[PDB]
Amino acid sequence: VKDAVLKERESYLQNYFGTTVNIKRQKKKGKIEIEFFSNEDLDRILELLSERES
Amino acid sequence: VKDAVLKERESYLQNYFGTTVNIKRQKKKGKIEIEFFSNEDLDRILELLSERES
Repeated sequence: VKDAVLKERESYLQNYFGTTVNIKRQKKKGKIEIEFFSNEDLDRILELLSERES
Repeated sequence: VKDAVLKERESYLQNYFGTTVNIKRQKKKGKIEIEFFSNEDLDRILELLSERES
């Protein structure tokens, strides 16, 4: 597995919420951190993570 | 705004991907970190963040 595949997704995620996104590739034991500057973005970001549209 | 509203979502997000999730409430300037133990979960988590089902 090459992180480039996930890192190109970082680019899309940043534009998606209009915010900063960082994936930590650490022996597969990492985390994706979606930053937010308001509690409004927070509620929205959690909404995508929930995918309630489905 | 009370973090309890977002923190109850932390509980749901953890069950959603079957992984550990942490929101950092820091003056609205925080981040949601979705942890993953495989690159498979990583690809899946990014998929929800993209909400391509919509």
